[PDB]
Amino acid sequence: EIVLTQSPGTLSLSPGERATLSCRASQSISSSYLAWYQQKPGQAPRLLIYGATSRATGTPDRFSGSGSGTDFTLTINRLEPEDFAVYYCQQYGSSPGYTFGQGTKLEIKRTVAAPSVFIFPPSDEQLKSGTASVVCLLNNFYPREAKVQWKVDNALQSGNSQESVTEQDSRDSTYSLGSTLTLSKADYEKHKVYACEVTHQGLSSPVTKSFNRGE
Amino acid sequence: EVQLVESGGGLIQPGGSLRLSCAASGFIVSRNYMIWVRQAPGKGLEWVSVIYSGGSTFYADSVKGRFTISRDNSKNTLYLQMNSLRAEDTAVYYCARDLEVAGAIDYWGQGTLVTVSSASTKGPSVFPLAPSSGTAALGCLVKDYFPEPVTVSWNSGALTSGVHTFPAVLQSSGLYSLSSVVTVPSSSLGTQTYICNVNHKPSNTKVDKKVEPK
Amino acid sequence: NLCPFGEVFNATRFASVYAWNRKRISNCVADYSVLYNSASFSTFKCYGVSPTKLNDLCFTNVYADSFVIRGDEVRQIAPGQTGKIADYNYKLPDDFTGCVIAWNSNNLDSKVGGNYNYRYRLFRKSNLKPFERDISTEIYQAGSKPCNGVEGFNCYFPLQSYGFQPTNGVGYQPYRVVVLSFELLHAPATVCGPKK
Ligand SMILES: *[C@@H]1O[C@H](CO)[C@@H](O)[C@H](O)[C@H]1NC(C)=O
Repeated sequence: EIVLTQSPGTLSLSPGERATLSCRASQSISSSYLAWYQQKPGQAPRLLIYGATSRATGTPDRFSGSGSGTDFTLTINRLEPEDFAVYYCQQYGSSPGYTFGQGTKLEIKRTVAAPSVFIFPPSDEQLKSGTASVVCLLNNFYPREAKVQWKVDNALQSGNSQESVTEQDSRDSTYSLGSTLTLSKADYEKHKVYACEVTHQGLSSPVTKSFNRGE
Repeated sequence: EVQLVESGGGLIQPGGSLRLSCAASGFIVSRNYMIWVRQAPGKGLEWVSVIYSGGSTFYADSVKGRFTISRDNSKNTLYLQMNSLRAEDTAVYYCARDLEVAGAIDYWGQGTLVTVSSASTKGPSVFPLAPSSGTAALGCLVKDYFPEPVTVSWNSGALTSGVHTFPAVLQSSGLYSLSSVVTVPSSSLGTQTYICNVNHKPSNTKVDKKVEPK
Repeated sequence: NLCPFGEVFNATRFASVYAWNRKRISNCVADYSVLYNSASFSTFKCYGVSPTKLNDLCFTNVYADSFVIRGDEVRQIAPGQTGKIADYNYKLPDDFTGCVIAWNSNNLDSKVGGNYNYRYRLFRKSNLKPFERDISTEIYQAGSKPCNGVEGFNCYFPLQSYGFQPTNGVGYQPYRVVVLSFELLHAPATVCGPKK
């Protein structure tokens, strides 16, 4: 069956730059049967281009499609922060009748932004239940790479935390991140100082936020 | 106005059955190429099925014999009957209108999540993340639920600036947990109440939690 | 009195599939040998008859339908098929008796820059009946608003162009198709093979 291979898998470009996304089909298809879609996180795909080159309704002129046979290209001129998304090519001329590429994720660069860090003790309601979740929040940073280290009475904690990162914000192109340290109530009450230390390119030196249990 | 509204997704055990439905407005379902396309979590799009206006139907190899697409002309709606579900069928299912060389897949529904799993439904516990303090941050920890999704709003939708609801993460227990946070002026802590509204439809759980300085 | 298959098979231009051509053949000697001894045909499938014994048979009359489609669609010119061609352009009955002959015509019907003369019906409310020929160009209403003969959102011209260029893959190349149907009523047979 036909396979559509998109490349590159990921792309990081600055506003104003030009993105060039490729789709290579495993066999020659007529250009009337190739389309491109844009999918923003948590939304349905949006049709950009059909018939290799025809702009769908609502597609601005800075999006343009081209190619033929086995190779097709989507070009995005004058990139904007809102262009952050996954882009998919699709063929609809060969069996089984529809095939999508695996997608190219496009990230929009921006100026380095240090995170704002916050630390949250467990609530008393949760403690009453027998568990303690300590939450560390890194807010609106760029780039995505960040190190969060939990320290409990200055002992570096490993194996009991989980991180979650938002998708790039559509307007300011930043990320936020949550790190949760989970403990039983008994373990939580064994210790006093809870701290999360954050390392990031925009920070001159690691930033530590801490609290003392009870205070 | 034209639209495609999907429903019927939810949690089902492997081997089970589910019927998805897609109610159309404007579009006449029986006059269009109508398709189902699915997207497993974190993965790409995979076409599932098509029904022609003349009634012909076609299926992807991976669902053939188990799924059946159909429609009700009087209700103007499209259906996908899914039988013998397996874990690999877990995904968001979109219905969409196809125009082939006249326009490809120009209109998509918003999707409905189907989770095929052995794990039982469990509603979340909601705990405050109290502001400690410029800028203050506060939030809600929504812990130990299954399946996805939960929705979180703040002050019944009136508060959207500075809100970050993070992707759910599966805990080692097999249950989901997520946080929703918001940054606000510290002064507003004395002049504004902050309530997070958590909704977990799979367990019919609706919780409003007021977040106050400890 | 020799049947004019050359008029059909060697016509300079073929019909678009939606407006497929039909030639009634009667009162002549068939001689299918020139067809089934040709190496030029990529497809020669018969239903309810043996090509072998074609030159030793008689029929009330013969129909020769001809048109151009994509390579990938040739499989749809057969009893019991579905798809855009069988459903909306050219439909064979389940009990079809006849032959389907198809050959690659990239050398004649493809043009650098793309030949767009050949079209197929993409939008139709319902399936064609067997041997039905629909040539309407009425704007197709896909939504709830009347089109009033104007193309726009949810109001589509029902015919669409094939884009035949020589460098297309074979499934996208044009194929010329002739369908021979053999008709046996309750009347004298006027089309016989040469040995009859
Ligand atoms: C079409 O023309 C060729 C030219 O070589 C001829 O041999 C062939 O018999 C013709 N087809 C007919 C008469 O059906």
